[PDB]
Amino acid sequence: MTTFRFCRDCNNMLYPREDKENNRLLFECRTCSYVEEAGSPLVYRHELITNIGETAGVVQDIGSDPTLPRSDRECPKCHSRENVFFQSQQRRKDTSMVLFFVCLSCSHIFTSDQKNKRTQF
Amino acid sequence: DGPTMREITETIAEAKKKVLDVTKEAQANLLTAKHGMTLRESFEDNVVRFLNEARDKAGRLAEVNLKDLNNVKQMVMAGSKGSFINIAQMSACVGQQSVEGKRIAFGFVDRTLPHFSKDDYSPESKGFVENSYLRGLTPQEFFFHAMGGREGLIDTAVKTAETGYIQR
Amino acid sequence: LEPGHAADQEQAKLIRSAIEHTTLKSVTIASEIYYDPDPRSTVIPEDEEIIQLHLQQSPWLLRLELDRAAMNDKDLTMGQVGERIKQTFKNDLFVIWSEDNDEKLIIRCRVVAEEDHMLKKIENTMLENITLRGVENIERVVMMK
Amino acid sequence: PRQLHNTHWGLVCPAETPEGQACGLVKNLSLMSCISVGTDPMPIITFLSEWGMEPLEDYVPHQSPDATRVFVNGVWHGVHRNPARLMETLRTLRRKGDINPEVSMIRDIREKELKIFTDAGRVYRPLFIVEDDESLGHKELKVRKGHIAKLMATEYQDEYTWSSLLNEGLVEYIDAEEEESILIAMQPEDLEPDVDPAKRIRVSHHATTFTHCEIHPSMILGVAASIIPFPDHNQSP
Amino acid sequence: FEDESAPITAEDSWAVISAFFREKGLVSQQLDSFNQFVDYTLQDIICEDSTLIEISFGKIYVTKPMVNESDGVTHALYPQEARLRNLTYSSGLFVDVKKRTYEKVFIGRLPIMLRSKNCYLSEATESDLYKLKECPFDMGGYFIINGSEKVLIAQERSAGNIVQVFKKAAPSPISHVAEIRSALEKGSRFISTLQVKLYGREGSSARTIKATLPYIKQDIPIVIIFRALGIIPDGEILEHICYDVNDWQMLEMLKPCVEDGFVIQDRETALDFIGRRGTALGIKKEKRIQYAKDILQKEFLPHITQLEGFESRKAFFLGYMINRLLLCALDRKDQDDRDHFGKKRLDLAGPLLAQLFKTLFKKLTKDIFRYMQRTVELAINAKTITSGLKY
Ligand SMILES: [Zn+2]
Ligand SMILES: [Zn+2]
Repeated sequence: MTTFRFCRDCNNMLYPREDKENNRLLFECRTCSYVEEAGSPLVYRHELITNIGETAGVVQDIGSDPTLPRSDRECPKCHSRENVFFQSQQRRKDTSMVLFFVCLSCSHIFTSDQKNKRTQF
Repeated sequence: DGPTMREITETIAEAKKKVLDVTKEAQANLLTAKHGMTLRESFEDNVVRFLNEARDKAGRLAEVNLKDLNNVKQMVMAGSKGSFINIAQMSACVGQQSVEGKRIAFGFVDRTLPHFSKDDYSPESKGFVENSYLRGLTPQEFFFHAMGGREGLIDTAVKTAETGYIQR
Repeated sequence: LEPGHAADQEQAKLIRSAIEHTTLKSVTIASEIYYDPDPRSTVIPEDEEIIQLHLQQSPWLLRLELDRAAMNDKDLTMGQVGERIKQTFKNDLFVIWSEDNDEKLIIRCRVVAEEDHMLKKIENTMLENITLRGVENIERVVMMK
Repeated sequence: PRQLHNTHWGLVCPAETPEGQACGLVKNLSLMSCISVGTDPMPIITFLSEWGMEPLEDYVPHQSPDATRVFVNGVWHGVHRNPARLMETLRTLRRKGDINPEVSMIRDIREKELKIFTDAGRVYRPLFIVEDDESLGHKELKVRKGHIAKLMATEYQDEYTWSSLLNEGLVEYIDAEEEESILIAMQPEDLEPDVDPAKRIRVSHHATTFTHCEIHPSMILGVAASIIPFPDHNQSP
Repeated sequence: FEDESAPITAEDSWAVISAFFREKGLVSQQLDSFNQFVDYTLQDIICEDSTLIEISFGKIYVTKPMVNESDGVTHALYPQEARLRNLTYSSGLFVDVKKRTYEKVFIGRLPIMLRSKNCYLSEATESDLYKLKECPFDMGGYFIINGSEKVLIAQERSAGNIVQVFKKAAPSPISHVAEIRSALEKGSRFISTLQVKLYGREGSSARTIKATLPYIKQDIPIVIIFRALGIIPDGEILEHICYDVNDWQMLEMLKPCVEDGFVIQDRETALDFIGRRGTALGIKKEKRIQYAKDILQKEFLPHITQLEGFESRKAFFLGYMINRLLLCALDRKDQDDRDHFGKKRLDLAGPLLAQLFKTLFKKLTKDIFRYMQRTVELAINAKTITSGLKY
């Protein structure tokens, strides 16, 4: 959940700097003397068990992909029954076999995962 | 026998339904692995046990039904040539093919052949040959059985070469 | 297993989890470094309670979040995890963590001048070279009867 | 490299390989496979940018993120924002001969890539094309009986030809890489929507998306294995 | 009357396959490839290094097949007599040469494939094949060299111009690599391998990415290569690589790379960094900078372009490859399947004989600038081609 900042003048990357005196987070540039205050205090995250990428591929034309299986599940939003579906597109040994469905009318994505902790995808 | 065939075909139908539930089950995330064994490895282990245990029952079925004058059976009973697996594959069902200890893998993307749709883990899709040799194989099964076969012919040359050097 | 207790499925689990090598890595959902400058209160709403428990220190904070299932699937306490961390690092790193009842498992660490490199290496030491339970070299252990 | 790969389906024979050391490294072309001779890409390249392809020098990803990358013989030439239009046209053009038939074109829908190859050495085979529609209800093979008769008139006069079949978009050559983006029916009857206890079990069309159909499954074999009677009743070695 | 629009059935396949084989026969792979050699690739081998330092070759004609005799001399050769006589069913080659100042013509014998357009048998009827003593069922596609029928066996190789990523096993200090073998249809067949390497294994400290360029004796930090190509700011460099601004995981993996290139902040410097890794101490700066340019313009991804304005194109493609390497290191994509037959190419007669008659027309064209570098002032060795072919 990092977002990444660049110098307004150089477009080089910004690095963190503590404002020792007032106890605040700055990003500075190493190439200009530009600086700006930080948006959050999170500067680094490492997900060991990640979901980024389960849904990669979902694209306006997903339903013209003849190779994808189809089902008659209904979706939560449109109550339509035109889906395509696939497994997780992370390419792990340690993935579930859960399915991801894509509603072909309203483009809503949903899962067959009955322990869904996911909001987003 | 006609009746034996129908039993064999039901024996097989029931294993494919076992498979379909263990499928639906992993698909809803309700299956558990147990202990260092991944989900997908647990899935596979189970589907292969089902599919083997089907082969075998279907083969026991055929063996039983053959009479004492059945000349295949006479050879087997004498000990002079052939065994159960041969009855079985000839008359009841040839069974799961495998390459490196696993079901036929997805060598196109997410599929074993272009005649299947993606993410298909079913028996057909990964190498179960439901037919016996008498009945004949379909084209897909034919190609997966040749995959398998091929692995024995290579394994066999490597064994022969490996063994010969050890022996010396 | 020892001659008495060799048909205890439960005394066999125990023996499994005393041998099966376990690192922080295997229980840790995600690690994070936050700028959280004032070591007596917190920019993190949720750990208000954990800080609220304390009858020198870096403003940069490393914070790990552990998995309840995995922690109990290897008969691990927070206490033991923290104790592990601590006697690894000793006076050189300051660590406190969420108690057992607590709903979420959190470890939060700080150093004790350029101070985020140390942290991301420190984090790597955490996650890989800290033996929690078990014996080196032993990757899975399975029961069979 | 010794093992029979899924991707050799229809291109190399699954049976014919010598014993020993050469096992699996010597192969035989399937009866109907062919190999590209190579063909120059410059009219395809021109065509693409007539059709909206935007050149790499203009590309700014942050500003067109939905874009499909377009590659030709292995070179990224740019980006296109409706690759469905472009793709329906490219194929129409290859089905009529304006693009040479042995050119291969793959769109990968979820990878947002469109790859085309006009180089020599690619091995391929022909398949029937399957198109919705009709008018008459389902998806159907583009060839129909009237085509077959023209064929058999020609055989019997010994002028409608194999090439007539390519030219009219009835048949098209597909390589292993393009094979990944289609769905093929094994027999023409898998298109229409009490069995013989002695027949083998076939697992039906759970498929409404076929794009192609095999001409005949026995064409996966090569020369030698095409002389065995009933190979489908034999253990594979 | 049977409807012309009716759907076909399984039997009707044999009609379509008969039609394929009446057209193609059984060895078209052979024929189609030789035919294309004779008709197009030959002439293109002459228009690469056409000119020397003046003298420039144009058109080729290909004889029908013929023999240099024992005495009574030069004669049409049919394949029955070459078999029998230990002959070599060959035709000859004639270029169109030009002298011009700055400070027909036989060149050889080409073994010709039976039933190619050039061989007598391809036009012949069934009677004609019996008069010539050639079985009407023979199908062609081989050569007769010294009276023996010789077939060339298709050679399988990888394709070039394809990016492939691979993990590397355990004791290695790199964990993944992405590799292309860049190549040419026009130019030569000159084969640079770019590799793009991710250093440090899963959670090492600063995993970095470096590329191996040809003649450069150290791996170069990918950001320096981006700077030598003209893409300077971290932000532009990252947007050729990570085409999705919310992929904070990819971007966080490209931070160490930004640190590893931080010292080099402009193109000139970047070239120089490179150029010094290619040149000895002593070489002056401008010459070093130019060494680097020429490496990048000529020997880095040359399938793209080998000419001057073409830097955004290479930049992007290097980017793409680093995206591919990362998508695999982040476990989004599997390592590439080195056995997918669609990434293979099989080399038949034409290509095999162009590997050869290129190589050899390049010797023959080198003996022409030696009638000429020692000429203090139509004198060509034919045979070198003839017998390299046959040999
Ligand atoms: Zn700046
Ligand atoms: Zn919907």
